[PDB]
Amino acid sequence: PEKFQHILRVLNTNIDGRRKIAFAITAIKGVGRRYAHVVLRKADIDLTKRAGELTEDEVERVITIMQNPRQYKIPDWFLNRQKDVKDGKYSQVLANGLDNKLREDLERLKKIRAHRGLRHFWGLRVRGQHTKTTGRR
Amino acid sequence: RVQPIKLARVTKVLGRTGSQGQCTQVRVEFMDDTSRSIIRNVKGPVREGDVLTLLESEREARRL
Amino acid sequence: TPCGEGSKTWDRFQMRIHKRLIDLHSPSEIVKQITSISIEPGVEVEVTIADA
Amino acid sequence: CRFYQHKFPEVEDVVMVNVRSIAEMGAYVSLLEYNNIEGMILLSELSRRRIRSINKLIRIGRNECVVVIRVDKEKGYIDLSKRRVSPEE
Amino acid sequence: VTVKDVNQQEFVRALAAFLKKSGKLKVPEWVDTVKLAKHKELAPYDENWFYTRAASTARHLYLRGGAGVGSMTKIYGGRQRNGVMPSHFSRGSKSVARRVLQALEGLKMVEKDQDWGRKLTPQGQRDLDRIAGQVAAAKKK
Amino acid sequence: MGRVRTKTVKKAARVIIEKYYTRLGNDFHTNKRVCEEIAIIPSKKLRNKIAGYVTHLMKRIQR
Amino acid sequence: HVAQIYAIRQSISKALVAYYQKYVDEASKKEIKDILIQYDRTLLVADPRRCESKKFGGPGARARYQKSYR
Amino acid sequence: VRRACYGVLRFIMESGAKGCEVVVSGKLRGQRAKSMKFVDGLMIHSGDPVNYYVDTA
Amino acid sequence: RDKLNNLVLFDKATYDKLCKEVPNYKLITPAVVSERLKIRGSLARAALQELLSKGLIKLVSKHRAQVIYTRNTKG
Amino acid sequence: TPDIKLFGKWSTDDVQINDISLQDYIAVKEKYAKYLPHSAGRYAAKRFRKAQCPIVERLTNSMMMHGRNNGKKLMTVRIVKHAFEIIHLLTGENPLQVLVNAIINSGPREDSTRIGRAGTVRRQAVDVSPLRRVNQAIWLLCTGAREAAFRNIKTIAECLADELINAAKGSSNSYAIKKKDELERVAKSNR
RNA sequence: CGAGACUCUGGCAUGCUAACUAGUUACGCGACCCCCGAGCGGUCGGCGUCCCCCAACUUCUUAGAGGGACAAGUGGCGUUCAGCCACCCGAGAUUGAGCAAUAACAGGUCUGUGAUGCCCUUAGAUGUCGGGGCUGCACGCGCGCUACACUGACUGGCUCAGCGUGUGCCUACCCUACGCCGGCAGGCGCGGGUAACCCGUUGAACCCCAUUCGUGAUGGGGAUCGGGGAUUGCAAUUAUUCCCCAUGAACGAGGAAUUCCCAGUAAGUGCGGGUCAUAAGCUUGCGUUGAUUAAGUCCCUGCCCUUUGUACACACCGCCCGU
Repeated sequence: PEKFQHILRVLNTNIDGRRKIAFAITAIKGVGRRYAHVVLRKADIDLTKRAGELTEDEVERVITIMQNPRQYKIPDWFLNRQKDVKDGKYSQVLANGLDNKLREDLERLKKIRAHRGLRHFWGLRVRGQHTKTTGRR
Repeated sequence: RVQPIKLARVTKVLGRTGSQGQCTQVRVEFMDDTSRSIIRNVKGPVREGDVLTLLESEREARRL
Repeated sequence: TPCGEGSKTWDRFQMRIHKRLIDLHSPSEIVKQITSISIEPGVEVEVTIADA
Repeated sequence: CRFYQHKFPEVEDVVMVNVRSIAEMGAYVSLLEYNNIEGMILLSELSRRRIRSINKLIRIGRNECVVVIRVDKEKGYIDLSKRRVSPEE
Repeated sequence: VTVKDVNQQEFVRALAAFLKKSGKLKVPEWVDTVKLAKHKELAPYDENWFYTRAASTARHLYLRGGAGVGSMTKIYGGRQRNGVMPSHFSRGSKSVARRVLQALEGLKMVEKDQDWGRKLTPQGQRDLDRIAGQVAAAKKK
Repeated sequence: MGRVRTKTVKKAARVIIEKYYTRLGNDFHTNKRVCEEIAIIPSKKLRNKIAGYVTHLMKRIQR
Repeated sequence: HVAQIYAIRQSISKALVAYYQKYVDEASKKEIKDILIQYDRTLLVADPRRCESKKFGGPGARARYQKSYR
Repeated sequence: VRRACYGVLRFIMESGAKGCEVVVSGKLRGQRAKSMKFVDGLMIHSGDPVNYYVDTA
Repeated sequence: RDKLNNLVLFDKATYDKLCKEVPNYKLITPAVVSERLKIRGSLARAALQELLSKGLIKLVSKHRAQVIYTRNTKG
Repeated sequence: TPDIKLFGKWSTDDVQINDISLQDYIAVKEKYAKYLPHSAGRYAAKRFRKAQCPIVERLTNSMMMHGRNNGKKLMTVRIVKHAFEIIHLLTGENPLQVLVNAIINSGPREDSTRIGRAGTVRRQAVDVSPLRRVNQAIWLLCTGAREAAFRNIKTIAECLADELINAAKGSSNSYAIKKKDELERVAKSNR
């Protein structure tokens, strides 16, 4: 019966009680359920609680660990982009900046005219799998 | 219009009628009266000696 | 069915191979000798030097 | 709520029912004459003729003039007919 | 007694706590970010479970004539979600199970013996029985 | 309902009853063995149906 | 798990009776047989029911694939 | 066709047979198919004893 | 179908309401408490776990899926 | 134990059948008392067999319906045992007595069977067998409990308990009662 | 003649004969020995390994010969017959396959067939290698699969199986206990086993349990897409496949319509085998958890009985008329 602590920001979304902390965070892009769960474990925060619980302190501690993942022993395999294509590292991409890179890669392979690029642009299915009577109604 | 509820007990399962064969004729001893004994059709499976709760003897239930 | 139209009809054949062994203990040759003779067709019989 | 002082209709009261959805026996309609109280139409009596038609481009949001047969103030069920209608046009 | 006579759920919990008291479990440099098994759709709640697993493994080995990684992996294993295909059995993480076997061996709860893999140590036999007694008084369910 | 006797059973039964009247009993078990002695019947189910009907016949016959 | 429960119950009651039938006395075993058999649970007579064979042209034993018709 | 069938059928029956049947199938007389059955004796198709009792080629 | 949500913040007023409504209950489960208040269902549950260290509620089930509490001994 | 065979934490004693027409398909102690319901898992072996099965066992069986929940008796036994406890807190009493009352009040008397009459929609008023009245009642009540639980916080145990109590003495918040009143009303009418 | 009968499988044989590629019992039981409990303790009971016999057995396990079901016993009913109903014993006159006549069909197949007629082509191939497509999607259909959640999503934990199968093979090759490393995919070292010896005491999934979540498209759901790691192959581009993370769709119960189902059955649930260098959302069996319901009838439908009518006979999807 503790209100009191409420209204937390992770990146560009308002995070309040609704679900357990981990799930609450995943409003933003680049943070799945598994990502937010493992960040909280690293940051020594009980993740069973609500996001209308916990103060501003805990939030900042989460933000620092997510955006410096290697330097807090979140390994390279766990990352959304490994080695990347723009950047020679290994970067966790979050929020609006994921949308940027997705656009980049699709444009990139239209220039280079690679099969992935062309198919996606034309609206054909990028994977070689059937689209015979599927990929519509 | 209205009559009192009559308990009547299955004396003899007469056989089965119905177009699909899913209506069973029954003769029920009127229980209150041994003089009356009247034929009413039961929808369910009937085992002799079980008791119906007749709400009418109006609108006689009969072969079809 | 060759050429599959119609209905799904499946055929299942079995073949039931039967095995048995018998361990005799007694001396060397006269075992395998007296046993393996007097039979020729259609039932395999193997006499094995195995077991000490 | 409703404009009327009484909370329920009576026997052979002409009402207007909003057909919300068709399901099983007929339709669990809402009497709009008296608040939004639940009632039902068909199974036995409602139809006056059969011609094997009852809609084509008659979609939804529509409404039937009906008359009250049986009303259960306590139980909240109102058995309704449209077959009864003649001066209730 | 065998360990089976006493409450199984209470046994593993009591033994797991006894392991914590010992002060070592030779813990991995993983289990803080892990996938774990592929039967999991969410990363582990805590890093506590390693003790519980160790207790469980010790109990399982006590039953058998000796066993290694394979036995633990099937028990912890369950149904694996294959996406939009049928769910089917699999065996998950082998690094953790191997690590648990090594760690228990280090404490001398279990040791290598005949019939392959680790079988119980008399040191472990004594430990398991002491917590078995505590459990035996507590309930039977 | 099902498994009403066939002609093959009844014919054999008539045969046996006429020519072995004094030997035959009224008990299934003993008659079943008597049918082994006085005939060659290539199945036990068939022999049982024969034996069976022959007891039923003997019971009627001895009235 | 359930299969085993039913089996064990049958074997334990049968066990007791079996022991008393050859060694102790008939009246004890008979008393046990009376008490059980009345409400009944088939603990001294075998259950016939074992799996029925699957036959082709269906996904189940008696279940059969959907047909399609114009 | 009939002469050939009758001679072989009669000879096989004469050797000792409970019965026998000879079938000639295929086309004759251009573009229509025909079958003929030339049967004598007893023949079964019933259950498992058919496999045992009758030899076919 | 349906759309229904409850407050997912642990609140002041609803805890107080709970303990001072206590003669109403004789059956208490998470779901009941949740419906009768606006407390979550999860935080229904948890409020009960707190409440049980008054001992205005007594455990009579302890099942994994959901728990059943009594109010006092029997009411 | 052999003196009286109780339920697994409730009594089979003081269970009264409040109707004289529904007898011999309502039982719980007229031979058929059990700590744990289970006969042999067949009930379709004979037409005789249904009489053997008491109302309690029939209620557990009817519950497991809708594909995922099919063929899970162990889950249902746990849910049902919990449900009895929920009934006991809510009304005191014996939960089995509440169950029996609920069946009697939910069971219809007259219903209707189809009869031809010009091709117009008319039906013949008929009474139905007490076996049918019990079978239909148990169906209605299980379906009611499941229906509520589906998109609501309350579990099957709680909704089943609520469904029985409302039917036991009328409240008009029980599905089974509402359906029965429709069936009997329609029966009276007709041709 | 078909079907019945018959055969094969499933169930009833603490009777019969056997078992060291199988186990069980039963001591004496001692040791690893824990005291968990009793006993002061020796000792007794105990999941497993180990002690093993000139032990005993076939109960579980195996497969051979044997018996048991015939409506037998009894009671009602019926031409007192054929048969029917109940009752006992109990596998009950309640299992599932295998089995096909007379005759039809322009059913399918020349691409299973060095079976085959005629025709085409044939050194310029329609006889072989290099490359691509079958995998392209504004849309219609079918069998499925995954779903719509709380008998569930989630995190620990408990725990019981069966049918079958394997390398050392006549054009290509295994299952893996066990050691180590890696979240994982996977990598790497051994040893046994053509096998009830070894994989595999097949300790599988459902199930059971203490939580978390709280009915909210929510974490139900895993669509689509992006980045990366590996495995298979000489070759994966048009993801062969597998894994790791992120991106996190419709769908919250399905209209017109329509399939299948009576008991270990429907439904839930895993497993083994086949295809195979790699590749299962497939199919064939198998065990597990396991209902509600007719318990009947000919209404619709289909098929099969007499009678009757027919301008029908390539047989009503026929015929058959006038403008």
